[PDB]
Amino acid sequence: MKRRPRKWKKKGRMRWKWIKKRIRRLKRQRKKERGLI
Amino acid sequence: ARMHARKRGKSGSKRPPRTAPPIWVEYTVEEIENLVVKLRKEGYSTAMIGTILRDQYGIPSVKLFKDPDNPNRNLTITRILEKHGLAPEIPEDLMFLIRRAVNLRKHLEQHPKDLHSMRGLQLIESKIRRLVKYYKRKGKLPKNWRYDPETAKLLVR
Amino acid sequence: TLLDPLANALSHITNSERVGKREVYIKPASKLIGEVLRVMQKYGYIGEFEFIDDGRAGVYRVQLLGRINKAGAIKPRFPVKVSEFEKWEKRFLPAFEFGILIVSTSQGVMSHKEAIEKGIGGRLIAYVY
Amino acid sequence: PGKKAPNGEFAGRKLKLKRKKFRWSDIRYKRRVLRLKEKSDPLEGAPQARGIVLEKIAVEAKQPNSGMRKAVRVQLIKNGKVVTAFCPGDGAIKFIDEHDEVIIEGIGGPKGGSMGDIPGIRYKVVKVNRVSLKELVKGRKEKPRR
RNA sequence: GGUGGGGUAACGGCCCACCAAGCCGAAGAUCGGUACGGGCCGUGAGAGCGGGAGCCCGGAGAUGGACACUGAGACACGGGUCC
RNA sequence: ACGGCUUUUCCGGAGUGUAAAAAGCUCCGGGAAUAAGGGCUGGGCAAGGCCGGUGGCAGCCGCCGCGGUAAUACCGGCGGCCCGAGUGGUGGCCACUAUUAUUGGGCCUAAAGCGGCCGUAGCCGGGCCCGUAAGUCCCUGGCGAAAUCCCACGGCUCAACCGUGGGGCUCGCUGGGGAUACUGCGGGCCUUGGGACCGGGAGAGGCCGGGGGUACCCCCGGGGUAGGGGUGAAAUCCUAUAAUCCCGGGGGGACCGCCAGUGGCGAAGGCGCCCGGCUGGAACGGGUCCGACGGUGAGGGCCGAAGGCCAGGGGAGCGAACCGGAUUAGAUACCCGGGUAGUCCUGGCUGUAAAGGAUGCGGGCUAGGUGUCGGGCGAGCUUCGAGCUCGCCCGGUGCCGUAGGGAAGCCGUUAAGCCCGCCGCCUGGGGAGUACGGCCGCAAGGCUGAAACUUAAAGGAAUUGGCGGGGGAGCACUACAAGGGGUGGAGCGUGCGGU
RNA sequence: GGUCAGGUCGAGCCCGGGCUCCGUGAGGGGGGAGAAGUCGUAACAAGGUAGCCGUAGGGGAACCUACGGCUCGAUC
RNA sequence: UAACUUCGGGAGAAGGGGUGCCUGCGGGUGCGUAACCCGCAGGUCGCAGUGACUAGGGGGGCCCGACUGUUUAAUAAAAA
Repeated sequence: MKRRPRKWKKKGRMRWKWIKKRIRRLKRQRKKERGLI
Repeated sequence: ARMHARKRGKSGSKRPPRTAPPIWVEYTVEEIENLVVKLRKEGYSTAMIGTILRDQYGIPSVKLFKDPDNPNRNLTITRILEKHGLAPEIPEDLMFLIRRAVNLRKHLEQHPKDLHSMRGLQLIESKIRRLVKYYKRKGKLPKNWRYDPETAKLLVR
Repeated sequence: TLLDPLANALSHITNSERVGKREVYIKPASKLIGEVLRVMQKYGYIGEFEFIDDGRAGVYRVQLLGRINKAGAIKPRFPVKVSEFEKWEKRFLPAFEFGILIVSTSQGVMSHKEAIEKGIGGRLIAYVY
Repeated sequence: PGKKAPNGEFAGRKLKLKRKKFRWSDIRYKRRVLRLKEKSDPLEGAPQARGIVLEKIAVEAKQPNSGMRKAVRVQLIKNGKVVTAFCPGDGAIKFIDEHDEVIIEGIGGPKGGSMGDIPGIRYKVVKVNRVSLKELVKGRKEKPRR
């Protein structure tokens, strides 16, 4: 993933590490749904 | 700075501004040429010949003497060797770099995990290729000359 | 590495003038640098300059009089005709006829004023004001 | 952290390539060249459009403001797309009935979008049955039947 | 690309027979998108950016295509044939 | 209001105009007779702090903002301000915008330097001498239609318009002559940049082999009885099959304590026991050697914390997942007792970090002062030490700081100053590092990478105050400590809430 | 000019395969606006267990834990 | 010559053109004008030239079992 250090700041937003984890889970779910595994 | 380490060392020679050989030099041009030939036959490189001449014989530099056979040139160790038919077949710096690259490859084939020495080898090959490019451009090497580690062993030997 | 001895000389002169030095050394020296220094001395921006041999390209010893506001090389060396000098004057000088644009011409190195007087163009190599 | 490059006399190709490459970061130039607005414009690049009123709605005013904003749903004759158009005027909504043809016209918001405290509305009604809504609201003209 | 011809008002792979593997390309080939080109027009102090319907010159088209006759000139907007 | 005056225009006529008409032009009759609207009125931005209506509704608002019963901001009336036969509204282009930056932008903390090196095309390149005129400059022929553009004069009343001359434009092409400073090309001569070599030294630079250091865990034997561990307090757990603890032995797997230091060596990631072998680089001292061999580098190559994956070994101590005990309203955690993968070796893959100096690399210049490491030189001590002290030169590594720079924090010869080069990256915040497509990978994942739509801010430095289950000084019987009497339990008086 | 044969240019129709798109499709996925809902309190002070990056595993949800790293860390 | 894919496959995917006889040349191996095989040009006949004989029809979804294999000799060969 591309680096956006501006998003690591916690002012009015949740942790970027857990956002990244959620996005990766979403990507895996979409790939599984599409059948690409 | 340095080619790869990018350090700014400044140690080197500081030759005074001169146009003629110093008056206290005992030997003449002919004896200087004979000494150069004798040292080359003994088996020293050009740098070692010049160092020995400066140290033991007290000759500051052969480049201070005008060439008797060419009014437009000054004397030089390589020029003396080439006029006596004793110049090296390939340039000495290239020979030294090839020799130590071959030695490093011999070490690395017994120590495959020495990645730092492998990087040193890569730097040596880069220097070799730079010199090969320069000598190819200047015509001091055949146009078909290429550097290959397998064939470099015979050149080293 | 070293690429522009003339630009190095002009930047060194500008820095020394800003810091208030009276004497500068230019190294390495060249005939283009000598011609430029001759033009500046003729126009009164620098004092006496002398060439010194050191077994190398040489050194130039120059005396400054505190009369230079800014001296700089022009890169790329733009070719300029006789009728195109006004835009370069506006680009490199504060007012009309204030400084001098040093131009290398086919008849030698001379200021843009003498180039206009002779009716010849050249290549802009420096500017001093 | 260095002198801006290229600066050489024979580097015009590299300079032009750099300028062309970095001109794509400009959103305005990229949108104009790729015709992105034309690809999604309901009005197809027109300054005004004609349509038929489908229904009348009211919109919340955005915070910190509060109030009803009367709008209509208009189906464009050009392509059948449905948009929402504001009805400027103190009693403009009274003069607009169902199945009435109207002339919608852009709203002068930032860029080309919405304005004021009504986001999501980009158009306003100007003419109703070929009669201007301003004159209808001010009472100088009487609405025809259509 | 060549060797020999045919055809054309003319030179030409334009076409044919034979002989070779050439030609183009990260300095943007091929493919895709858009677009008649220019003199010019709009704007800006200028560099520049944007447009290029009206007038002039040049190019194409006559519902979409393909063909021919006559004539110096057409495969022809107000001549011809077929789909 | 009164008294006058013309007629551009309007109305009616006569000529002239036109192929014929019309318009236009000249003249007569009548008469101020026929002729002003559009936006705006809170700032930006010129214009009212007046009145009447609505009252978070109706509405206005490009942006900031107004409206809640005293609205200069909504509607209306009366005033006014801008332009004016025009004046508003919407879409599009340029300027605004140095927010596309050749002129002429930025990348430490705000958007942005590839995690780091080697190197190919390209771009940029040290000094001198001779030769050619390709680039370059000057002069001179053939061109680049007209209209359009600028100026002067002349003709329609002046003007718009047109004519006569001068110039410009078509970003240029081409035939010749001249010049040689710079670039290009060919030749010659150099050593300053960069390489090669020699000498004495420095260093946790790397690989292999062999010896150790305590510590910790387990097993056996002897001693010795009742607890041990652990926490804020406990509990799970170990213990009578003899635990914790002490002593004599055996076995194993990680790691090299103090010394140790803004110390040292490496491109970076990283690298501390000792000895031997192999091996990379740098600094210093070099009247040594070659002679521009150089810098940066699109594509490409190599190295690359931890973690994860494949195959084979090992597994002491820690310890994701998991089990149990505590705390809590809940506690899928913080705390405690156990524990699989992993952490360790070998052959490979993955190529990711706040991989940070949030600062790419080469060169020249711009006050100093003060530590420390390596080398060299000079002087003085000496137990003659590879020892100590002081000064100077070079190369690394820190702090303070002048000129100057910056929004500031701060940087300041180890620049974030001025100059000469090269590559990479950024163009308001989200959507989004997402969707689609392509490449690599066993997989996890890696690289490339948008739109629709949404938003007026997001972001940085610094100031005053307020707060902290931050740190310090103080003060208080409406705070405590040490004490005296009470209220809260009952009836009643009185004042509240509720009914 | 008819008829029969070849030779060419060749419209139209049919079949198969590429490319540029355009419309829709029950149902799922996240995203953005919404105003005065429910659960807990993750970050800002040492935010009550310092925060954050990389990898990996768990949890209604913010989040929790392990290894390596930075200070964009308070006290000392 | 497609989706997909375990990268091996799917695949002879799908789909399109040709095929006789006669005359004469060229090529490969070969000492050979011995034998076998592979091309080229022209002429010509029929409705049809692998003319008889020999000799796949094909494609797209879904369920089950991975596959080759075995089974109720005498009603079940399958998903068992």
